[PDB]
Amino acid sequence: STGSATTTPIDSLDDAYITPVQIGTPAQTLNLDFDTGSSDLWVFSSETTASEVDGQTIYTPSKSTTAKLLSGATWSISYGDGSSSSGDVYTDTVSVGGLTVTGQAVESAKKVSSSFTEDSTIDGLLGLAFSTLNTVSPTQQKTFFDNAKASLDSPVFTADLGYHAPGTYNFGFIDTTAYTGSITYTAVSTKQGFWEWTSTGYAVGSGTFKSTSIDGIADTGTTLLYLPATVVSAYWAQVSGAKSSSSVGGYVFPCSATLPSFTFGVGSARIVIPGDYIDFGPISTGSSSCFGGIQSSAGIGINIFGDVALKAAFVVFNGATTPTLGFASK
Repeated sequence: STGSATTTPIDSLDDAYITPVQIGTPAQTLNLDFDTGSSDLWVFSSETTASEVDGQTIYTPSKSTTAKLLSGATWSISYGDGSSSSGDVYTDTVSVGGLTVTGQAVESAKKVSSSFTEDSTIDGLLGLAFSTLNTVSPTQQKTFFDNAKASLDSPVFTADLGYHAPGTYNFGFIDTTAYTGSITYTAVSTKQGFWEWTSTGYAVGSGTFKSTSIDGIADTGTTLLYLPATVVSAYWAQVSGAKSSSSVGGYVFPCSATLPSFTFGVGSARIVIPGDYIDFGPISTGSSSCFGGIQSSAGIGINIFGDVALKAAFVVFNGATTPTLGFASK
């Protein structure tokens, strides 16, 4: 089997992407944030504290003839940005772009943190990291991909995120029309539960490529590109007036600037992030200070190839017995 679904930016900055997901019988369609940096499929629901729901579409398990309470199971998750959610668990039928999994753990939120409430466009998350990170207790649950894998034509999914435009998540096949040139595959460590890999270096603008190993994660659920402070300083030094602002929380730059591109290595291949992808606009409405899309990972404890990087590529998440990641230009 295969599946194919369009993923759409939630706003004009590509802060996140939402993908429609069918849950239950009859189908209830919720718009979920596909997150290769976590492993829980959780939703706003009829069980979510009412004051914490503000515009989201909710899953109502009592209206699904295929929903079953997973007795005794609870979940609780905290994300790198300080947001969180928790609740109980149902199993139900879940379909993405025509690909159906029966008995998928659907984690129903009883509580969500303010950042989730405040984002009316995101009805929940669909985790696509390794199932070892799943938070359900006392019986850990599998991701949608893990459950689908054996049925897929090939044990892969691909992320093709758009810049200020829709893109695509495919399951079970590689669309050879969706990228240019060849796909370069690189090794993955699953030791921390992430799609963790090592970039071979970087360049800033038309500058020379610096060969240096950068361990990090391919994370569709993180907006920005978080890299070592040395790398990030080298980038922003090429933008007149750019500076790190402790008050704002990262590098800012004059909105009048033209940003250089940023290249990252994948083996001997190179992915070029155009400068415009690195612009996250005014820090506050009407400001002439703009927020940068490349930020330091210092104090995160891990480098993160988030949407800024991934949307410059066609990305293969290969869930074969030995997982790998592939990147192509597009």
